[PDB]
Amino acid sequence: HHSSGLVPRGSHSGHMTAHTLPIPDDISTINLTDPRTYEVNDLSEYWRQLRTTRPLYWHPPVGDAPGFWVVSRYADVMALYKDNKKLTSEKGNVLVTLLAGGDSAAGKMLAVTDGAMHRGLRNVLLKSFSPQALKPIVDQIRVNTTRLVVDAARRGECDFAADVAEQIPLNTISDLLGVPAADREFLLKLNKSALSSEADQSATDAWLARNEILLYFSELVAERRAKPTEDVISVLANSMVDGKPLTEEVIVLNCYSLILGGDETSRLSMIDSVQTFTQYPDQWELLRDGKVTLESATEEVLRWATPAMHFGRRAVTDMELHGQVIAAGDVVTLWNNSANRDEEVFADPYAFDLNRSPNKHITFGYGPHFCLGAYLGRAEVHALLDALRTYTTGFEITGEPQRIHSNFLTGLSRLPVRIQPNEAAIAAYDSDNGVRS
Ligand code: HEM
Repeated sequence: HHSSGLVPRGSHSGHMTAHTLPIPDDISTINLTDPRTYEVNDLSEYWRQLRTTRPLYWHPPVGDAPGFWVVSRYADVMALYKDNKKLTSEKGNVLVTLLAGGDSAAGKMLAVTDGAMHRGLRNVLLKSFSPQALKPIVDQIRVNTTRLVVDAARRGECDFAADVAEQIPLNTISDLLGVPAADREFLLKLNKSALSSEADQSATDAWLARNEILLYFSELVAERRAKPTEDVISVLANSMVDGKPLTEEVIVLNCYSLILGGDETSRLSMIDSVQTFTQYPDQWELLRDGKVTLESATEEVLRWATPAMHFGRRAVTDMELHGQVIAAGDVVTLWNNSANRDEEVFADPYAFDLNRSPNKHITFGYGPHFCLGAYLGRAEVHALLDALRTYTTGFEITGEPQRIHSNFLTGLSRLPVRIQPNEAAIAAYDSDNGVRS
């Protein structure tokens, strides 16, 4: 097929804002560094061509940027994530930094640090991220998510992104950091301008906002040194690693990295689930009516959404893969989106199947840098699915969804929907007789 429908033909809604996308088959015509590529193409045939004929692919130089390896198979993606000896994240872990020749947070922030410092940081954070420790946070995810979904169902017409998804990950992360309730709005506005969101003034506002967030975290550090708590900021502030306390910069940058890593990806996954349910209403029905577990459904939403399309590395030494040499210094990119559609691992990979088993998707990565927040990411999706299945009977697209613009992340920033409330469920929620969520 030359083209594909953006909106599946079986969709229950969204048909009035459907558009077709080309399905490119000529590898040479695709520039992976261009964010527009991901919005103007259905890359399904492209990734299949790479997996089957060029599993290690040298993407050419674009502009002043170097070429880079593209790794498309699940087995190879998994194998390369595992190796932080011959590969490093210390020159950046995504295209923008990799192609720039580095990341100024290298050696300090988890995602761009390897060796003893990386293990030391992960080690200091282990207790904080245990399911036992995260129980109060998970409890509050349920309460918060239920409240948002109920309120949205009550109103009918909303933007699922702004009215539900936006208002969950930063609260989760704020709980985790120990950010006071009073500062969460304050923090929310900074985070929004710190990511893009466009021009000169937008780029200027982004770096200013990031700088203000680090300053604020620096203030909380100073408080937690004077008066320790059990939150992540305190843990980082009061820890030592290999005989030394962490520098102010290291603590603040890793606090921030929880927002960087957890906020947008969690939102994108949740937003994706709603669009996907309108596209595959049979799957929605299975979820709503209790015919698949939340656990199984959560994993398939994660595999389907794969919001972080790629992560990358740089070769420390020469390595061989597929009868080819990756040279010391070469950029290497690992495509999770392709891995999560690899038919060699996932039967019928373009089938959205809530009861999919097995489902060892690679949405959270693998190896030493495996997503620090994976348990929380899953809990947010799990809580959303539970809220949707309990308090709504269904929902429809009521306007055109808007894509984010990235060569790294993929998904929606806006999703206009009308939600059909489960009236009986909401009545019991509202009832004055002692049961909420
Ligand atoms: C569905 C949502 C999420 C997705 C798709 C996602 C994806 C990923 C992936 C693929 C990695 C590995 C990066 C690499 O190898 O370079 C990663 C790392 C990381 N994630 Fe997530 N993540 C999610 C949620 C979260 C949340 C909620 C948090 C915060 C609590 C978080 C914090 C981090 C941190 C700090 C790292 C770096 C860990 C390290 O380098 O050792 N993530 N994430």
